[PDB]
Parts: sequence; C-alpha cells; structure tokens
Amino acid sequence: GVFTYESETTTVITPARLFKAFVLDADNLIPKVAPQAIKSSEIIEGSGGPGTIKKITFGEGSQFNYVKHRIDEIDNANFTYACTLIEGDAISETLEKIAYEIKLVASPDGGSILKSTSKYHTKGDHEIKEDQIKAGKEEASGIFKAVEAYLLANPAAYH
Repeated sequence: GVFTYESETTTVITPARLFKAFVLDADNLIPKVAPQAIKSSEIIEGSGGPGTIKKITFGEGSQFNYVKHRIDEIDNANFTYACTLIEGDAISETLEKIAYEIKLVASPDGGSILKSTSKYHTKGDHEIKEDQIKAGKEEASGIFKAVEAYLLANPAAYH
C-alpha cells in the first residue's frame, strides 16, 4: 500500500542556493531555523552527495521518534537528489521506509523549483499510519519553507 505525497518549494533564489546551501548547510539550518521539522539534523559524514548520511531527530516526534536519512541518490547532471531511511526508529514495526526525491527545476521567476515528491514504501501489505506519513510531508514542509525564508531573509536580514 505505497502512499505518495509531494510538495513544491518554488524559491526566488537560484538553483545553486538549493543544490549547495539548502542541502549541504542543512545541519546548520534545519535544527535551528526549521525546528518544526527536525529538532536535530546531525550529519555524520558526506560532502552533500553520495553516502551523505545524517541522523534525524524530530522535535514533534519528541526525540523518541527519529530516523537516519541519507542522500540515497544524487544527479549532478540535471540536479536531482533523494533521501532514504537507513537507520533509526520511526517506521519500524512491520513497515519499510518513506523516501524523498527532490528535483531541481529552473523557475520562470529566475529562481528555482524544488519538486519534493515522497514515496511511502510499505513492507508488503502492511500500511503506514498517517502519523509517519505526515512526518514525511511536514519534514519537507518545515525544512524547505523555513530554510527558504531564512535564505530569502538573510542578505538583508532585517535591514
């Protein structure tokens, strides 16, 4: 019973800001500016690409609900990157793992477009409760939207 939810972060900032800053500086951004998604985004190793793992502790999950994500796939050619649950305890039970896949598209606004489509993989016929499904949507919501604004409101900040 695979579920599919998605969101789109249309950023006025250039794709570079997303492919580099949004992704690589995530551990400085999300835990601080996006606490409504992830209270602790602890990157273990990786330069923002193949093998880049990070242990993700959700604050809404009250620290008990946590799961190690990884850059499961990344394409420098057309600018695409995906995330997977590798370790931790959020899904567990009889389920598999929820996936993320962010496509970098150029916006007609001169900015960019983060097409974050998540794929909630069920282990057989065992479905995932909407609680964790919401974590997938909201993870992308708090992260993307909160770094989005942090980034948009940093060159001038508060003037």
